[PDB]
Amino acid sequence: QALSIQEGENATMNCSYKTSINNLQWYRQNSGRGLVHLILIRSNEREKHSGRLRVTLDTSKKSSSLLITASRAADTASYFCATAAVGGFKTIFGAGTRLFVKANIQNPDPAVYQLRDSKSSDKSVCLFTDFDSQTNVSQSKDSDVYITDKCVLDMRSMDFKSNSAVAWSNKSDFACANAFNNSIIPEDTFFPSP
Amino acid sequence: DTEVTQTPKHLVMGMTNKKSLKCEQHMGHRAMYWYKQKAKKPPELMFVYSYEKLSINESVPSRFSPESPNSSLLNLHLHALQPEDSALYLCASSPLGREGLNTEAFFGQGTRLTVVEDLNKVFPPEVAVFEPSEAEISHTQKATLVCLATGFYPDHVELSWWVNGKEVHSGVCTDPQPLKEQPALNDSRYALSSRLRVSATFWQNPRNHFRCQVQFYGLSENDEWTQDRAKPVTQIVSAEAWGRAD
Ligand SMILES: [Cl-]
Ligand SMILES: [Cl-]
Ligand SMILES: [Cl-]
Ligand code: NA
Repeated sequence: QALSIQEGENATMNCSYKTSINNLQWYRQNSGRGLVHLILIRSNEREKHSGRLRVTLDTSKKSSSLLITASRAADTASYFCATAAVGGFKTIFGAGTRLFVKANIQNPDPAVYQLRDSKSSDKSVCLFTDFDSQTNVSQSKDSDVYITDKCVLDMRSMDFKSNSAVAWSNKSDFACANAFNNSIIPEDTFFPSP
Repeated sequence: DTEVTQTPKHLVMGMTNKKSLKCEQHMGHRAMYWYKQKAKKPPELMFVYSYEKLSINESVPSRFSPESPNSSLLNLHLHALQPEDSALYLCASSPLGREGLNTEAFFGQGTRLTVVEDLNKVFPPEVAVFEPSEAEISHTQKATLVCLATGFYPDHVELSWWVNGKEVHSGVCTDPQPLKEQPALNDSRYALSSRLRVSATFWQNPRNHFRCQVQFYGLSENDEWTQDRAKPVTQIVSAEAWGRAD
């Protein structure tokens, strides 16, 4: 129950339920907006439209499909089916689908930078940034070295999106120059002279 | 955000504390709900309250003692919880209508609850801010600051950036998930990073002050503390860097 698409492509998710219902409803959940009702279809309907969403209902073998056209990054979320009986006492969620929508990076510029040491910290901190969305950041393979996953950052002031990951350690043999080498590094990664 | 008002967003408790989860809506809705959700699972229905009737789907309802003083409130009264009760607790309401067909549900923000067996494992974060790379500035005319919050337990932090006294969201990316500092231990402490990226011109001004502040949710005043180290209460932990001229 995990679906990963590129921004702009279609997303189709399915769900099934076990009992008779009055209606079925799809929900979206993320930390950006919480758990949100998307669309409601009655057991006597077969298909419904609302914006970029269309839901199908096949009561015959108790299944529903949700299709999102022209997916955007914001659609990244968990999707769940809830079924409900008249009166509200049996509104029940079923198995969910996790949807990841990768945003396109128009101006990639992959680079590894060393940040300035903090006077209040013993850590050295490295930044891998501006790589395109095809790059995956591998976790740390050493005990006292920490590497985050990628985070997509929107500089709305410049209409500029960029990916980045952070690595750090207080060990004396840690080096920004190879901190991210357990990843597949784009051949055009910039390692500026300090 | 939402018209279903649920507090608190985060809660850490021991096995002997008593605490209420508040849920309120003023939409005139006629059914209210509690669900719980364990990580990577669907919400599981606990309670419904509608037209004077509490419906119970929870196996241990005495731990949660729901109460509705009126149709606008459905509060949970927590007592004698176990660590396995750690979950996201979600309140909702539904209008129903006049013949009960309008069963769509509106959710509140949820309470992320951790029940800790040993309160001596609770630790607030250390917070540090790291200044942008001069090489990034030279190559991109942009400047990425990094904030690290480390060593905290359990995982209930809210990180924000404050520039010259006002909170900033534009140009910020905070990790969706924390790192376990020791991924092979059940009680590992956590780390979280955040980036703030600004134009180089904004960073290269010594009068601009950049603060990373982390709200940690920990022990409350009704939690007993007998250790020598400082009580790990709910608290803000801050770090700050000033801009640096070219
Ligand atoms: Cl009435
Ligand atoms: Cl009532
Ligand atoms: Cl101690
Ligand atoms: Na891309």
